[PDB]
Amino acid sequence: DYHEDIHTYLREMEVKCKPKVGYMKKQPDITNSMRAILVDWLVEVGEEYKLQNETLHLAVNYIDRFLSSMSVLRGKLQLVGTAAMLLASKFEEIYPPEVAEFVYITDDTYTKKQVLRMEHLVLKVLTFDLAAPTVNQFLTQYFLHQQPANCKVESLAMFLGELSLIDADPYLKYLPSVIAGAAFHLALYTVTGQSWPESLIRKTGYTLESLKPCLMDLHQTYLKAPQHAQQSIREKYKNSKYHGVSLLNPPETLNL
Amino acid sequence: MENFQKVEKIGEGTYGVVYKARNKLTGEVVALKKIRLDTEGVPSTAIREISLLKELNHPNIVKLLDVIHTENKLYLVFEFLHQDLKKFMDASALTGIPLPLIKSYLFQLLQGLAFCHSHRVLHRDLKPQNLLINTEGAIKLADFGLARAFGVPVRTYTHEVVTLWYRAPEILLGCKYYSTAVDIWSLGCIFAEMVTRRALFPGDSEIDQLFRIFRTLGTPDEVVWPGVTSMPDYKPSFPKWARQDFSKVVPPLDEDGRSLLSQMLHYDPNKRISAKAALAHPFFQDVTKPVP
Ligand SMILES: CC(C)c1[nH]nc2c(NCc3ccccc3-c3ccccc3)nc(SC3CCNCC3)nc12
Repeated sequence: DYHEDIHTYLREMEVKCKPKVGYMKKQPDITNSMRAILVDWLVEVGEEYKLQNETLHLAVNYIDRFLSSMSVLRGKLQLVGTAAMLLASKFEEIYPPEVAEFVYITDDTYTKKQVLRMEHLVLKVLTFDLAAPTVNQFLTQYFLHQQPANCKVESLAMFLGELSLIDADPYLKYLPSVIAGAAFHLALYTVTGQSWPESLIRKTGYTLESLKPCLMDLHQTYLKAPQHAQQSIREKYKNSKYHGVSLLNPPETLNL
Repeated sequence: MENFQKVEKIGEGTYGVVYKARNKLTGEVVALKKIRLDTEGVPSTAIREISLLKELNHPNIVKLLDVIHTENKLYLVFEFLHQDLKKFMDASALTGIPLPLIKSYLFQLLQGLAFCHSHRVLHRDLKPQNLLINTEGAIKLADFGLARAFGVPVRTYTHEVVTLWYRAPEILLGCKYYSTAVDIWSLGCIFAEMVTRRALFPGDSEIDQLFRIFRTLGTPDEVVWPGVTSMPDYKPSFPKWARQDFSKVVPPLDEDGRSLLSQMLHYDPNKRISAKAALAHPFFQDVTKPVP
């Protein structure tokens, strides 16, 4: 009964920890493409440092919110991404990587001084509000509603969940809770032909119908994934850990 | 930091120095938590405490009032309380804490903890030294430095969390997973410590702490706690003590207090009582807010 209470709190909070949808148009010197390169790198950084997937989902939330309010020139975009990932590791990790290793993986592009100082600025700009809801926090809850649990479905919905991180357009216009429903349903329909279950229509208030806009963007992403310029998520999701589900065939249609 | 006048150094808790200070313009009395930075940046203790307490506004949870960064200093500005539950129990060692105040204090703690849990926060260091009292008969959870935002369902988090005496058995046995029951265990321990004014399980090693628990509640078996005997740090060599009768464990305590404490110290974490359910227990039918 503290479970239903958390779902409710997260649904309130995911609206307040939301970035401004078209913030990238107001960024004079950076673009969605530059962002999607930085996010794909942070995946590679997650893997080397064996960071949690949540650490990555939080770092992106921090990056997007920071860029919603601060102009960043391209030569500084990797420093925002580095500082956010260090902040997210400090919050979510048992063993956060030390600063001098975040420096190493930038290849001395930036000093310790600069990483530490951007962490202070990032904290300032996010007003220390780092306990943000993520797609993965909704996914893990959705997974308790499987009939029955299926490790191919879990890893596929996670995989799909990560693909949304890369592409600000059109995912930034969807709430984490909604992306995580799209992801869950699409992974389920892909692996078992089953759909968004009743138990979650009650829990979430989300009809299969209401998920349709996001689920059609996420279908496309899924389809066009092997051709996308960012490929670190497909590499990561080949390891046996994730039941190599990035090797599976997207469905052609959803019968929607 | 020019608006605050230091009055005295209060002490040190889970991290940093704490000062009593006065706001020179408003007169307000605060507790300042100083954190020095040297050279990994802002400690994860501070990052978690600040971010979580900003989402934990409750009358039974101490208030974060401001965060200040000056050169190589971080000050968290907090509501002040003149007393902790430990020193209050030391003063009351000979006398006793009046039963209705034991009840008020436990009630309040469960209200504060239920709010934490429903906001996906584990405290993970509940003990009398982190629970603060004022003169109006109010008690409050403090020091969220060792707290954490948890998920549904929980991942594996840090092992050897919680001060030994207040640490739940599923931690000592090295369960991969722990959640909110850990916090209920601690308040179980603190409930009985209010009743008897001595610590229930004062171990000096992890094995001694376990053996104190087993001596009192009985060595658990695959019936009491399904899974226990194949947990990482379970040894089948452990002595089998039978369960001591609670009227001996907490002599002062009525049938309703005993029922609650029992359910707060359930071995199996899945059957151990939640804060919300504990608040609804008959022991709290007749509860008031008396004064120390
Ligand atoms: C940081 C925020 C949450 C806060 N608000 N009030 C606090 C407070 N008041 C208590 C006090 C005041 C004035 C003189 C003495 C004491 C006092 C000192 C020791 C024991 C008992 C009482 N203390 C503490 S620090 C802690 C040290 C380790 N554990 C116990 C208290 N933080 C406070």
